[PDB]
Amino acid sequence: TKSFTLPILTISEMTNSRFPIPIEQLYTAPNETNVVQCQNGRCTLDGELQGTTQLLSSAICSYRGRTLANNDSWDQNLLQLSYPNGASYDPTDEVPAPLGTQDFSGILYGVLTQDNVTEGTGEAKNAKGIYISTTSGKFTPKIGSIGLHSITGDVHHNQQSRFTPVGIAVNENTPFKQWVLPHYSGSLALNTNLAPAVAPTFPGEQLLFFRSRVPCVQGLHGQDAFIDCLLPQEWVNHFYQEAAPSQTDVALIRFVNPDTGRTLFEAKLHRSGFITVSHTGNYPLVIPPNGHFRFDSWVNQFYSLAPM
Amino acid sequence: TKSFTLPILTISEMTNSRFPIPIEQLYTAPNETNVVQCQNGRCTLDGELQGTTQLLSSAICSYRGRTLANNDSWDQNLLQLSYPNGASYDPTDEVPAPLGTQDFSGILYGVLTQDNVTEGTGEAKNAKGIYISTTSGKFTPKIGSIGLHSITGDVHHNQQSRFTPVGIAVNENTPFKQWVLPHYSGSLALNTNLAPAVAPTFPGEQLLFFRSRVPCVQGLHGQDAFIDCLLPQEWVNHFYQEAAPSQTDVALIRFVNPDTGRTLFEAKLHRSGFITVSHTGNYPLVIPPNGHFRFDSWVNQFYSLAPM
Repeated sequence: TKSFTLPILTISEMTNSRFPIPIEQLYTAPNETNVVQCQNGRCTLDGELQGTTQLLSSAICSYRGRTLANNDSWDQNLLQLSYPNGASYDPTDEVPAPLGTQDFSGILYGVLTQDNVTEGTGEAKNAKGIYISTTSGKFTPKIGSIGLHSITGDVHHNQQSRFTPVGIAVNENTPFKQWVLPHYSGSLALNTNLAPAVAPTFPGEQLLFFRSRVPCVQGLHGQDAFIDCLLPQEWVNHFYQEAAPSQTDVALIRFVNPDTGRTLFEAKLHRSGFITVSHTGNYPLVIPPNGHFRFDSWVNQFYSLAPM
Repeated sequence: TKSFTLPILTISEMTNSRFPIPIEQLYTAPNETNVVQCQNGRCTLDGELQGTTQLLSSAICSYRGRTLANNDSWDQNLLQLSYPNGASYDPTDEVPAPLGTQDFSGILYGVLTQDNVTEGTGEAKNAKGIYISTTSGKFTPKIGSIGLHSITGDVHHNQQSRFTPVGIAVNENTPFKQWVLPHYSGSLALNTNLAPAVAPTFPGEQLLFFRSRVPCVQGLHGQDAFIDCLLPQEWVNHFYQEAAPSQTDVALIRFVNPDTGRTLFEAKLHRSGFITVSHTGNYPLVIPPNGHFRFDSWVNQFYSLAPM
């Protein structure tokens, strides 16, 4: 059997699998009312991608397609989504939405670029500041269309356009809810083909998250906007490449200080692609910057982790 | 000895190592007057990062630091840099510039985000559209500071800030020159610690590039802006992880169709981290979307490739 492995990376050498920014922290907390069911960054340990997960961090929360004028004060345009190649999106694919589609509720902010303009048009005149809100009835990426609310710049009708994500935004009636999935089909249909929700099931355990601060371009004054993922993008890509057979349901892993060899904590890496630790309460881990994970062994369902 | 390998990735499954966007094409061209000496996406086959190369595509052309008011006409603020991971930047570090610094001459466009603002401040009011020009006298990232030119938004003095790249720009006196390295110390000092320039040394050979179209927010009307890299970011990260010893100075690689194994063409993968092919002239390669490179064997500098 091909041996299971992890890449050797410090946490600042990891990318959030739900937004194209580096990991900053490890964080554990109880689920309490959150249904932890993100659709990006989902991969089994033997290499099966799930949800809307694909391999490129530069495609997470990125969209492209053709703009269409829309008679609405919020979504002045729609984006008719296309694959990177240029073909129209196919809603019959067995996925929740185009791969990389945002998997949090609220407003995604970024920049739309369109047909290039002459230099004399002015500075950054082919850059449009855009809000993509999931509370809009026009957010229907599974059907092949999303709504664009423009803030700066004139969005041209019927031009091949790219959206580059920058951060999130909170306005007066649209909170940022990272654990509330969008309705990928709007009100036409419920979500389909979802990666499963995850939770600790062993006494005393909590999920462990790879945590980043996402830029927030409106609202959340004096507050941190966090985006938490279950696997860094580098682990998704590693498991996809390696496709090592999963020998049990749980891979025992440990986070070590490479200088002293000390185990800072051990953790369960579940075969469906998430981590639990033995802890009770909200806890941003205090860990040395050079620490990294190592794979120990495949364990059974009744392994009791050392408290951390 | 650990065997050298390449990741199993199609070209649309890889990221440009000089700008955070997916690869779109393979492209070969003669060097003619270009000094091909990019500093991002530089890595030896045995895993030694060079130039300004680091591991995260989400850090390429990204900057972070503290803003400082400036009385220049072009740059209303400077950004006092750190490393993209947040580690303090010392100009005495043995690098050309902070890792991920842009390695093309011209204008980089993106969005600065700063301290979060109240909802009532307005839409995208913590998003500033920025030009970072390498021809500005304040582009001195090696010294620890770059100039920020405001287009949209009010850049705040003395705030911790993040710059997210979106594309490039061409104004009336600043062309986009992807093979002219910036002066990382401006006119104050010469460039240091550079990864070497590369060129075909064998008869009938040209460099093979991984090519993307970069968004252009001003200028280049009717034209596509291209950014060409020597190695995909995923190859950089793979060589860094594997650190397989290079048995000779040249690895023979084959671009194959994985279904059957038929070789479409062969190429030389050089020890310092670049590819050559046997071709004369500018040529965007025609390749099936499912093809990928595969390591064949170690050869020398005088292996004669089949023309392609």
